[PDB]
Amino acid sequence: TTICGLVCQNAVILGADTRATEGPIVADKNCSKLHYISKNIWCAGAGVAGDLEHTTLWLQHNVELHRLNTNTQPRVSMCVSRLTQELFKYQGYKVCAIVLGGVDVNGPQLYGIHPHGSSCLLPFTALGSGSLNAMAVLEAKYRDNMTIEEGKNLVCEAICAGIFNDLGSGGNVDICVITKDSYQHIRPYKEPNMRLYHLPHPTIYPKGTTPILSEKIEY
Amino acid sequence: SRTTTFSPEGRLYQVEYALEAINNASITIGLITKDGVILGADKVFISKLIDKANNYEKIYKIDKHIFCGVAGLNADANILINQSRLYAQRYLYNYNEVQPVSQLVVQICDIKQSYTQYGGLRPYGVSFLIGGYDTKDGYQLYHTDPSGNYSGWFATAIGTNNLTASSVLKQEWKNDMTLEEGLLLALKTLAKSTDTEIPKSEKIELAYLTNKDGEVYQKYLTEKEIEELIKLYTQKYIKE
Amino acid sequence: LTTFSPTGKLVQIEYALNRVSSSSPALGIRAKNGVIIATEKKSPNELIEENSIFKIQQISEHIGIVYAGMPGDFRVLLKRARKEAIRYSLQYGSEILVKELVKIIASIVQEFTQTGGVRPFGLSLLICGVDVYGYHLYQIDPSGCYFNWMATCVGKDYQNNMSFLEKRYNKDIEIEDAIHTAILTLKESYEGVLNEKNIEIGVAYDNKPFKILTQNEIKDYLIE
Amino acid sequence: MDTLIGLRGNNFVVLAADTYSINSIIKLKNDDNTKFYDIHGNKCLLLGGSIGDRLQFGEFIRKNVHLYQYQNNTDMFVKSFAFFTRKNLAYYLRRNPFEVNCLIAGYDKKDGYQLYWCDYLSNMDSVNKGAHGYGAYLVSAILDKYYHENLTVDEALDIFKLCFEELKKRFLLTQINYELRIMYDNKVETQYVTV
Amino acid sequence: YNYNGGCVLGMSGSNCVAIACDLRLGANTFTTVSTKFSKIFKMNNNVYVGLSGLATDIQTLYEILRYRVNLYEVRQDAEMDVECFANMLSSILYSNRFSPYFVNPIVVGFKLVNYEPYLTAYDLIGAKCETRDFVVNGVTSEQLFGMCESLYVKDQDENGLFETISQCLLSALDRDCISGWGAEVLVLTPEKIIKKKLKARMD
Amino acid sequence: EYDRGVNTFSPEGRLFQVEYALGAIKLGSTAVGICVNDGVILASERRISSTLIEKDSVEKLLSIDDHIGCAMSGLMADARTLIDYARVECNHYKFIYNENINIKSCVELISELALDFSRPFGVALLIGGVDKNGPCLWYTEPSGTNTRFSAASIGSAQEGAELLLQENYKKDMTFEQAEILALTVLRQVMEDKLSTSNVEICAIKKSDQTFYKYNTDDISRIIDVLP
Amino acid sequence: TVFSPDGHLLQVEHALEAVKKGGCAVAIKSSNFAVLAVEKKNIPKLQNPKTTEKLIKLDEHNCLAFAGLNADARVLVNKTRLECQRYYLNMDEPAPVDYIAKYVAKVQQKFTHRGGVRPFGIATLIAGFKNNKEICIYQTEPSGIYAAWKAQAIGKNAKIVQEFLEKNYQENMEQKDCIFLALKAIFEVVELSSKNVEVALLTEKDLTFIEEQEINSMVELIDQERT
Amino acid sequence: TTTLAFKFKDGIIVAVDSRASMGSFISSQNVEKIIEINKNILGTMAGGAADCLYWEKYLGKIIKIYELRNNEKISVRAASTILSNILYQYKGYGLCCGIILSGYDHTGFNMFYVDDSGKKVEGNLFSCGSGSTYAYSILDSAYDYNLNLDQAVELARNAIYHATFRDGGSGGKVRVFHIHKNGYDKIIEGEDVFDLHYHYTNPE
Amino acid sequence: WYPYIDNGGTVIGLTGKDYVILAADTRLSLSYSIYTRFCPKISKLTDKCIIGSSGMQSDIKTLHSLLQKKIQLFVLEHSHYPDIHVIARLLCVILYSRRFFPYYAFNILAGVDENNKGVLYNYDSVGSYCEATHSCVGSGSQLILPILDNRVEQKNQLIKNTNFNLGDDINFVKDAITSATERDIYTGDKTLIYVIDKMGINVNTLDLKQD
Repeated sequence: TTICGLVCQNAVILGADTRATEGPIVADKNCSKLHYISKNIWCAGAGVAGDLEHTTLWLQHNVELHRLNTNTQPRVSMCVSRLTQELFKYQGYKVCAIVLGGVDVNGPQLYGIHPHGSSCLLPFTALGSGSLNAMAVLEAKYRDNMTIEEGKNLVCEAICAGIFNDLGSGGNVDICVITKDSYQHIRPYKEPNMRLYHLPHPTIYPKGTTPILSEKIEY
Repeated sequence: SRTTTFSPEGRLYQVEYALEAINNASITIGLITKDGVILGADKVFISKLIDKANNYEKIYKIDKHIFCGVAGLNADANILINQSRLYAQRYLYNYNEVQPVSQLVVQICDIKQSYTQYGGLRPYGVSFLIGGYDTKDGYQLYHTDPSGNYSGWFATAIGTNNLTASSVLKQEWKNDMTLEEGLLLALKTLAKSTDTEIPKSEKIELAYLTNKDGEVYQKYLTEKEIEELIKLYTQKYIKE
Repeated sequence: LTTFSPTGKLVQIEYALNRVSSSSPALGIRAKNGVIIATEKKSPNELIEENSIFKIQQISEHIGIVYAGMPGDFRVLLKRARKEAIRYSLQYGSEILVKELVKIIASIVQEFTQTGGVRPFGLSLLICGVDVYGYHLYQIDPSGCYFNWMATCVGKDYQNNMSFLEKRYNKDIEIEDAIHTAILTLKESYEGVLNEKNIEIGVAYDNKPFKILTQNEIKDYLIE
Repeated sequence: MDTLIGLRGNNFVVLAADTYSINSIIKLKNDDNTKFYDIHGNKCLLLGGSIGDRLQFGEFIRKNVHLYQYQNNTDMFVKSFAFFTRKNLAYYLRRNPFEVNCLIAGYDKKDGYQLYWCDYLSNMDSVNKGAHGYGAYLVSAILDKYYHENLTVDEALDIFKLCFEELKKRFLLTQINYELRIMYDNKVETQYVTV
Repeated sequence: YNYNGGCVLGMSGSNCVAIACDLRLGANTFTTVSTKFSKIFKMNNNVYVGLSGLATDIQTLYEILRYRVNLYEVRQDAEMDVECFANMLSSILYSNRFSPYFVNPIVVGFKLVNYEPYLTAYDLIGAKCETRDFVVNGVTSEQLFGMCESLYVKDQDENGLFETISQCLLSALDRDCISGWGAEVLVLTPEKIIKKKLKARMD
Repeated sequence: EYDRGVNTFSPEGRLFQVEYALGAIKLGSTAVGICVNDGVILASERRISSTLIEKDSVEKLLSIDDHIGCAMSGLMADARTLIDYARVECNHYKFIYNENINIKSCVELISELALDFSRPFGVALLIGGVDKNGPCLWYTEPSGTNTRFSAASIGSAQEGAELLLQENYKKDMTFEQAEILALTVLRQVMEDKLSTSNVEICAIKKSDQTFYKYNTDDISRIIDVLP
Repeated sequence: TVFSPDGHLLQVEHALEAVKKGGCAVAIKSSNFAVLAVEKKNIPKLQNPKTTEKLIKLDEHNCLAFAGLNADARVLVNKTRLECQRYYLNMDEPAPVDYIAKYVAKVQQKFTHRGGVRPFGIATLIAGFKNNKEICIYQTEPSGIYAAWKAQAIGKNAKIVQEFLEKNYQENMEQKDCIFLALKAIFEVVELSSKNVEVALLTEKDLTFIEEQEINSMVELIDQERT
Repeated sequence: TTTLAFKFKDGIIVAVDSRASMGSFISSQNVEKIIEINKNILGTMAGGAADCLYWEKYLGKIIKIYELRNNEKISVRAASTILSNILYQYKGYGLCCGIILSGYDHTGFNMFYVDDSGKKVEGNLFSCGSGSTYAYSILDSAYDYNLNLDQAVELARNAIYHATFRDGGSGGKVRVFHIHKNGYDKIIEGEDVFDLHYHYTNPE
Repeated sequence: WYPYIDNGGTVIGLTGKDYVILAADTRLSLSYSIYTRFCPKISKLTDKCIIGSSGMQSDIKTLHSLLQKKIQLFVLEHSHYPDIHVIARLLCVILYSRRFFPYYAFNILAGVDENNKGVLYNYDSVGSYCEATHSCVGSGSQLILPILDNRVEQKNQLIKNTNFNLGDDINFVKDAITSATERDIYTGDKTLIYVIDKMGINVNTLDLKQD
């Protein structure tokens, strides 16, 4: 669940892995941790995935409502200034490590919110279980004012470093660019090396020892 | 004055005007057959620019086996339907079974009775023919008023021109009525109430329950009533 | 406390209907590939900027609304309209249906009639938009009722304004062809003959998100 | 604790219970107690648990059903009665403990004789047999050996005599007295027997 | 909790989905009191929910979910698609955040002229685990994930899917002790539904 | 004419809504109570004109407690509400303090409930008892004026019984002295005969400190003395 | 609700007159039972059971036949049946008729004393059992007053039917004799239609109706008794 | 804290002790364990002293209201159902009490038992308190229900003496009240009973 | 934070025909160090009924002033000085008014109501009032109560000292409190022997062992 975030010369690139878990097993090999706050601002959070649902959808519509009240696009410091008002009252109830940021009237910001309520601006960060592995390769290859392609391979290596060097990670890696024009929901490096292919066994059709067949033909 | 005050005659004022306010509304017909209860309607036409094909505001749905034909203030009708749908569902949530209509009108006439007793608010200018099927006593057809004095029936014609349309059901109605014969029976009283001889078919709407052990409760399309309208031409179950 | 009357009709509601019968004309017409709406924007002078005062607002990415009465009430009902487009969007991840939305606003307007010490809404709404069951164009009455219209007007002198639509409307009209029959129902209906970018027109724009047509865009249709 | 043996036939429903009233871990306040909660509409509710909570819930659900049986002239359906008391138990769980165990039994023309089991929590389910308390661990098995279909009502009394006698021999607290609430053909007699 | 076990597994064939659940409602952990407690419900004619967990919430959440659906269902002539229904369960469970609703639901059904599989998982808090492939939740989710991993073809026939889900449940139920006897499988096609109750190990 | 509000005053310094109920208490059945040096004796009529009544369900002399008895007049439907309230606070007093409440402390609370500022209670009482300091008899009004009376009368015929007691009350009168006196004033203002059913006297003796309703048998020996 | 300048109540006397325009209902006490009677009307070939408009139950031993506003009885009965069962839950005894009547009278009184609430335009009569094996038919008015009776009648022109009942009311009667006395009260509905009178025989703490078969055997004898 | 109950052919003999302990120290010796709730119903405390003396006296407020609001004698069943329902509100509040109500209602000589959890159980031979199990054994050893008051009141003294000697909780003076058909009689204190001695040596 | 402490002290009650004797000690000892040697633990209410107590002073100055409020509110509403039977039932509900948080202060109610009738009410910290001819309450509860037990109730075969005059009995309470200061720690030095005769109360003091 390593989620990397950084800022390029004009946009912010996020990225994470699509593999949730329960502690000893794998939940699913594809669960897009990225989100859609609006057109010019995206979100990605770690921690418990249940509390992240009613913190993203709640923020998506509350920003959309505020976007329809005025006429301009929403600003990134308004939404972060609204989660803390709810996260403080749920200091031991709501727990989430959210990373979000997009283009607005100011530069491309990237805030990192803590479960207890702490939040501050950050030019590059990594949140999740294997966040330490993601921030490791990030601090060694982070130049200032890099191009979009210069940040695309960096966040790809930042997640790939958190894929092999961590247990609570895996699956594909999806990223997103949050430029002022539009967004991108690309899924590069979907590990197609294929070390070994499976062999599904389609069982034959004799019967399965069924005593009752209450078939119904409702339209 | 207000609804809280009485009158020297013993009657009321706000609930008396509401009883007259529904007399200036479109008619609705109720009818219990030997197969299932059926209902009638009259779409008042303000103009020819309504949809006239997908919707109709005179017959609604309360539950999967209870349905009413409203008649009166169309605005205030939507509140009771939004209030009866909750009671028809809160009974399911509390007793895991369908709600009998005899226990529904009591639950809904009390919400009208509660307005004509306190609060200082105006009553509900609405009255409707609510019917359904139940395992306790078969098909039923009740009828509420703005005061709350509900009563069971076999056929009712509230709205405009009640006394004339109700008299049609005093003779032409029979104890044994099939579904197709009941529809033709309720089709004439729906047409002669508006002083016409044939419905324009871009008018009146009908509904019917006829529980086939699953309570199908099918409504009617503008093309399905054409066959019913054509059958009225040959076999005329006249005014009388 | 808007009680009854011996004739069997609300008197405060009938008085409220007179207010919408003397305001700017609002007009909506549905089509087979979208719905259009229009409003005669009575510009009093050049001081009022057009991008501030509007008659076409949005409820979601697919719902358009039109006002026809008390301008001070053009915002309170909008706030509860957008709030209901969010409360439905929080639970149900999909979009809010027009029939599900109009039945709530009709219930909100209704509660301002039976409550004691309140005043009914002095406006008539025109909710339109793309739905998964086709297109829709509803009209909300200050009494609380709603109609499933096809083409209607609610402003001043609509008894004869609807007469243009009763004779110049077909069941299968495209959205581009319905624009000129709507402009004709505004310019050729009454005064306001100097229609030069003084009419707000919203469209469903054939299942795309709700688009508020700009002044120069309407100018292409204003030449006829 | 106490045993609440219930068995549903095809045309009858019998209920069994202990007529002991355990006060503390030592003394018995009274023999031949009252655990059943007879309802007018051919329904025999039977609770099991702490005497204090076993009493109030038995009366909160009896008058609340007799009230419903009078607000409409009809009688409450047995399928609706079982899911109603389950809702009240689930309602009385997030606030108060209510350590009770119940067996809901009744009869209605729409579905025949029914029987419903429950728990301390709301675990309502239609069954054919089953018991409660600590005595259920020695009687829920004997019922499976003598549960042929189409049981006559007189057969179940011999099953309980083959069941109560086992409780007198292999249970920690040998319950001697027992109360039976037979519900054969719209009649609810009480053939309470000892041993 | 590990009390009153049960499991629910949803499969997604080519154009027909299927669900299965056990039926052994246990009083205590190691007890059996009933073998006729189905854990799948007909929420609609195109929506089938499968609940698993404590019985104090399986029946309670089903009564709440029916009351919320049936109320919403009559406000439109058409039925309720799974898209708007799956998002509802994530709201009911989150509204009951610091509430004891111990359930792990499974929502299957056609997404809609066309027909899509649409399977979805959930947790005790309400995380919408979207999955266009097989899905499972319950107390025996550990012995079902790997079980439905090496025995799952992408697109299968209507009858072929039933054999896959049959061996997927009969092998896992015989490996666990609390999720006992009974397997009311439920294969469903856009025009026909099939309710088969397998003959599992009665131990 | 100022009658809309309930709390409006008058230019002459007077109330209005309270004064309306002042005439409403002059329509109930007559009653009379005498406070003697040995106790308190009450009396009332029994308008049971229709013989179909049970004759015991309708009573004019209820009991506030076992030591305080009282009469009623005016609105009988509202008189029971004040008596039910007095039966609570007097009994609530016994739960707090072990001694019986004093009438001076009880009539002051029965009058404060007639100060709802609903509507004022159109009822006048004749609360009497032997609580402490001998026996006392009080007479309340809807206006709240609590005047301790030695012998008063309330009812439709309270005017005639007023002057009769002024010409008959003596301080050294015992129970049997006033018992005949409690009936001679009833014999004057009565549209019937003082039988053994129309009169419902009861008294509170100072010895036992409790009230005892004089039944049909005991009143027959007192109504036949012919005052 | 306020007073009147002379002393009456315009909001109560109006409501008390509102019950006069309603179907008549007569009750009659006996030794160990109490048969009731009511006279209603229905439209022919429609409205099959009249949803049991009269003779409402409250418990296993407490019948109730109101008169007056048909729609205002539901709120009165539902606020009574709840109290009849709540008493059984707090005192573990089936509610006596003395408590129900004291509750129905307190319900109507709680509606006229308060402001902004329309009074219950309904006069009833409750027939049940006391704590001992006794039967006392009560009768409550919209003003709040209540009293037991041996026979009583309320509704349209209740004076002429209560006056007749005052003369030939015997002390103890037979089950059929007590019915004939109640069936001799068809002095309100002309021609004595069998489809109009409804009677119930409340006996041995178990209420039951009376079939129309034995009604015709008793309603036809009255026509052959006026000559 | 030993309490009794009999329910003979005549009234119900109620007998208690009067020792109010506190840990390992006797607080007093004159605590009246018999409270007259009404003229015909007399309760009996146990366990906590103030824990139920208030509620027993609180019942007197509710009972005296019904004796005046309905001018009739309330039943013992009604007086017992009140205490069982006003104790649920303080069920998990740490209170601890056991009351044995008894009296003469409209039918028979009813009797009830009321505890903290609400164990409203009627019967004929109740007993509650610390040294109550001993008294619940002497009675079952010799009980016949046809015992005349002259030979039955001695049983109440003997049932307490054998339950106040084998137990260290109860003690002090022994009270015994007999309910009549209209009121209740009285016998006040024994304080030292040598039912099995001749002044020779201590028994075991 | 435990909100229950014990300041220590004692109150001794005795009776007779027309006299009650209440005596206390004024040592307001804190946790383990004596703070002030003068803090009266008995306060008069009426002219014939006083009250003694021994718990923490937080629940004593409040309880004595709250009782003076509810007793002064009663005298000007009835114009009659309350007896002891009514004041005994008054503290029964005040102490039970805080059942969840009881007043950590046991009490003593002494006084005369009839012509003679020397009554003395004592109870625990929850509110179970019980009449008694003699009682002790406080830190020296377990040390003075058996001494007084050998004067009113008897165990001797010869019932010695049948008469009990106020003169000799006054010196007896001084003898008991002096016997408390030597064997108990919390027993104070300055004592207040309050004697309620038929006409009124006395403020007879005595200074004991300052130790």
